[PDB]
Amino acid sequence: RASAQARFATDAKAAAVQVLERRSAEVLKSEIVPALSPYKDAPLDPDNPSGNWRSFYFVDYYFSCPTRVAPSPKQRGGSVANLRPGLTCSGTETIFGIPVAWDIRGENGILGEGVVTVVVTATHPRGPKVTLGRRVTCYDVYPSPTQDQPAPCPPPGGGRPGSGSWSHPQF
Amino acid sequence: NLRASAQARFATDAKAAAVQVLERRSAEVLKSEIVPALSPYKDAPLDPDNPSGNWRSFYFVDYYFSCPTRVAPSPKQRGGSVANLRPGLTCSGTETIFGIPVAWDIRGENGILGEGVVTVVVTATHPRGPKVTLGRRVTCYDVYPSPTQDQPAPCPPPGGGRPGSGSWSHPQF
Repeated sequence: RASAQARFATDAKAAAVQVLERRSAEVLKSEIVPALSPYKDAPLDPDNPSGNWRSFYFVDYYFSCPTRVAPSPKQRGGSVANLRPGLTCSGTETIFGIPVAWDIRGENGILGEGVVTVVVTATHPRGPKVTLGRRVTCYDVYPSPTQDQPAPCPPPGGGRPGSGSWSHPQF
Repeated sequence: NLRASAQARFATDAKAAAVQVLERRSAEVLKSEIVPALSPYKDAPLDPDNPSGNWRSFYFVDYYFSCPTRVAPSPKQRGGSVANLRPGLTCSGTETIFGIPVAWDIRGENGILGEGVVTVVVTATHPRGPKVTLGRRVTCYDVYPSPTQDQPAPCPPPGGGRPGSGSWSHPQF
C-alpha cells in the first residue's frame, strides 16, 4: 500500500518535472529579429543597431504575466503593444492522466525586478501531489546581461510595480 | 556560437545537480520511521485502538519545527517541547555535485499561511557561470499515510505551527 502510493508519487513528480522543464525553457527562449521588430531587446552588435537584434521571451513573460504591465521606456519602447500577444501565462497539462497546473509570472516590487517564477502542481488521481518551482532571473539568459548591455534586465524601478502586502500575527 | 553551446551544456549540468540535491533533501522531509510508544518522537499510533503498540514518527515534524530555528510545537505535538525534536538535523548547507556547488535549505513556513508547510530550495552555481534555482513545497498532507480528521498528525492543530514573522511591504517604501 505504501509501495503503490510511492509509485504514484514518483509518477506525479515526473509529470511535474516535465511541465516545469517545458515552461521554464519558454521563459529562457530567445530569437534573432531584425531591427524593425517591435520585440527587439539588444543588438547583436552594439555598433550596428541597423543589423539584427536578440529578442528575449523573458521580457514578454515578465511584463505580461499574470497581467500586462507597460515596461519602462528602456524596454520594448515602454509599450504593452510591443509585448508578444501569443502567450499563455497559466494552464493545466495532462501528463499520462495526471493533471499538472502550471503558472508563469513576473515578480513585482524592487525585490521582484527581473525575476520570473514558474510553479507547477501535479495532482495524481490516486492522491499524491507534487509542487515544484523554478526561479529564473534576467541574468540567466544567454548571452549574460552586462553593465553596458543590461537587457533583458529592467533598469532600476523599471519592473512590475510592487503589489503591497501587510502580514502580521496580530491580524 | 561555441560559447552558446558550452553554456547550454553547463546549464543542463547545473540543473541536474540541483535536481539531485532537491530530491535528497525533500526525501528527508518526507521520511518516516517506526518507533515504540515510549519514543519522544512518536506522532501517530500504527493501530488507532492500541496506543501501547508501535507508532509512526514523521521527520516532517522535526524539520518543520527545527528549521531554520527551533520553535516549540503545540502541546498536541511532541509534548509541546523542543526537547522532543530530533537533534543533529541539518537545515541548510552546500553540496558539491561533479564540481558544481549546490546551496540547499529546508525550512518550515510560518504564520497561518505557513502552517504545516515545509519548503526545500536549492541553487546550483556552475563554476563556468550558469545558475539554477529549484524549489519544492511539501505539506503535512503529503506524508504516508495521509493525515485524516481523526488522525491529523503530522499536521499541527490550528494555531500550532511556527509563529508568523510579519512583513510590511509597500511600493511607498
